[PDB]
Amino acid sequence: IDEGDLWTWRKYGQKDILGSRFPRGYYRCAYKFTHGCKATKQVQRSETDSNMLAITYLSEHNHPRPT
Amino acid sequence: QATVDRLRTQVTGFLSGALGKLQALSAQNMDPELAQFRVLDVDRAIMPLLIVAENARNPGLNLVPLHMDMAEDEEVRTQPPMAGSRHIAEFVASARPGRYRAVIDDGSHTRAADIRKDASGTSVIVVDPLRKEKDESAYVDYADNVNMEFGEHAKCAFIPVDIQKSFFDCRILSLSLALKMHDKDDAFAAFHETLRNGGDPSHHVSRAQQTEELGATLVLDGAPLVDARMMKHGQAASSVSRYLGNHPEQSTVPVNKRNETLGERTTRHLVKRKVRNRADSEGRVTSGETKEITFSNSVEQKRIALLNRAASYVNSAPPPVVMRMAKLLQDSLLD
Ligand SMILES: O=P(O)(O)O[C@H]1[C@@H](OP(=O)(O)O)[C@@H](OP(=O)(O)O)[C@@H](OP(=O)(O)O)[C@@H](OP(=O)(O)O)[C@H]1OP(=O)(O)O
Ligand SMILES: [Zn+2]
Repeated sequence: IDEGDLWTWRKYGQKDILGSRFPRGYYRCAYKFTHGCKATKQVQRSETDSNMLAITYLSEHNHPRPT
Repeated sequence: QATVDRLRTQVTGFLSGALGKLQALSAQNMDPELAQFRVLDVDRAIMPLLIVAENARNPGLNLVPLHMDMAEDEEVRTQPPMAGSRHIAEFVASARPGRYRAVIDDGSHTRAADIRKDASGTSVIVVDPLRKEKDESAYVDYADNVNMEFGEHAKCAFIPVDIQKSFFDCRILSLSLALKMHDKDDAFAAFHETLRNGGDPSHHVSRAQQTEELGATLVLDGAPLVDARMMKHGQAASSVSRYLGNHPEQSTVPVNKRNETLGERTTRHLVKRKVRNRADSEGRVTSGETKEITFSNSVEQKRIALLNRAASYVNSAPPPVVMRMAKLLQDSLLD
């Protein structure tokens, strides 16, 4: 619960998951439409250790960091 | 290579077996997840079969399974798209003009849609049985997402509804929603026309606005288009009564031939039982692997009824239909 990203994101999904007490959140880049950016990320509070956040980033941003 | 009889037997047998387990589970008031029954897999496998059957049972339903980009990403998706599913963009590029219903798999979640395609373009009205975002502004994003998969020039409405409370019931709920869309074919057609003409949607739905980036119509309250009959499988009594409290005119209409109102029918389906403990709206969860809740059975019963219908259909279907369904099942079980 100290998430931080050099990027900007919009929501894609938010759903409960098999075997987990905590829901998974799905995000895609704020520049998906304007720049065709393919970068996505998934965020889910860890089942085993409730203090830990699991985050997966997929594909690379096709633009510099939003300054 | 096998006979029509054998294949027919393998398809109805699959459906009957699913039915046997689900009916046992329901009769014993057991949660499938806790009972370690693989609902996700079975739902995924039966859905193409249900769609074939419902399409035959209701000429003009024209239901098609579609999926989005994420559904093709092995690293993100919860499971592969169902057998025979087509990418949204391939469908909008190639389908004959006409009126379709769809179940749309986004990789993790399935929604219902009513699609109109003609020479002047495509419009889609998406109804999501899940409304889990605390912050409603989030749905702007969702609306934009679906729009950009149908293409910028497609007109799109996105309507999230608070029906689903479980992690797995989206497919059956979406199937049911599509049946209801067909049932209300005229009202959805009227909304399509309004989307295409860029007209005032406030005559069709209660809360609506266009998104800034794609101009999609986000509908944060779909009544009266989303009517009482579309809320019948709402799993939380609190969701159903909140709906009825918001739209009292919906509280007096019969939602079936037994002349039950929505409220009455929902209370009849209330059961109490143990499910996996999961976080609530503000992400708080108690200790222990389970919690006891009270919720409506309706979707469970629906799945069972749909399976009965499909088995019945297959039992007497002509050989080409049997061969198509056998290939759909075979391709499903490949996962
Ligand atoms: O008449 P429909 O609007 O098309 O609804 C039919 C069905 O009809 P039949 O079994 O008689 O042929 C039931 O309706 P009733 O007999 O109770 O009147 C049932 O409704 P219930 O669950 O309330 O009993 C269910 O509809 P639903 O999913 O809304 O619950 C079902 O299937 P379809 O609606 O998909 O056609
Ligand atoms: Zn980006």
